[PDB]
Amino acid sequence: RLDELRRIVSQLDIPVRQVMIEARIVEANVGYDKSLGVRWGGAYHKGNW
Amino acid sequence: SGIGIGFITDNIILDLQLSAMEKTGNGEIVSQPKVVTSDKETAKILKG
Repeated sequence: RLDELRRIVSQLDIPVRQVMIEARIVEANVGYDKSLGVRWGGAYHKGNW
Repeated sequence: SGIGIGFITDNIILDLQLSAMEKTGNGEIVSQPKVVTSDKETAKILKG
C-alpha cells in the first residue's frame, strides 16, 4: 500500500500549470458625414428658398 | 424651404404663394457580430 501510494504521490507532485493569455481587442471606426444646404435668397422680388 | 411667391405691391399688395416641402431620408444600418461559444453553453457579444 505504501509503494502504491508513493507512485501516485509522484504523479501528484506536479507544479501548478500557469498559462499566459493574450486576448487583443482591435477597433476600427471610419466615418463620413456630408450635409448640403442649398440657399437662394432674394428679397427684391420676394423669392427665397 | 419651399415657397413660391407671387407678389403685387405697386398697384396693391396681393401675395399668392404655393409653399411646398418634400423631404426624403433613408437610413440603413447593417451590423454583424460573431461569437465563439462552447457547445450547449452560452456566450455573449455585447456592443453598447
